[PDB]
Amino acid sequence: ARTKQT
Amino acid sequence: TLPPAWQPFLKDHRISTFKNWPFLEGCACTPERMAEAGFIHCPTENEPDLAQCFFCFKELEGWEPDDDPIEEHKKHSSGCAFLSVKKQFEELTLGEFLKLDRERAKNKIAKETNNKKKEFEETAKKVRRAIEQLAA
Ligand SMILES: [Zn+2]
Repeated sequence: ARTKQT
Repeated sequence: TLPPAWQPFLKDHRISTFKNWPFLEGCACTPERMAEAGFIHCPTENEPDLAQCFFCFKELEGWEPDDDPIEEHKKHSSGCAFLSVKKQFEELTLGEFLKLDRERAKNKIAKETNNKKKEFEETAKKVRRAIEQLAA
């Protein structure tokens, strides 16, 4: 998955 | 029962936190396999698949059914100490446990700082932009 953004 | 602050150290508590987790039976990132990796489900509006390490506090959205949550954890937060806990919980000692919890409290604080920082840099950008427009 991705590292969270915002 | 077990002191609520200490609850996320429990694989079964972490599992229980997955509520309407989209990736079930056929997937590799199943709630079981996810809690085993230290994640808890903490969904938001814009991010309904948001999951977080209870220990290092790294946050990961955008899960794909084929993702192995362990491998995905070593990737996005290799430094995390829970990743090294070989033992099963009740196999630990209180000494070992309190070491761990201290590190958690430290990572938490570290995380708070880290966010406060982004919040800060966000506000800065707005101020910069404003001043520029005002000079234009
Ligand atoms: Zn972690």
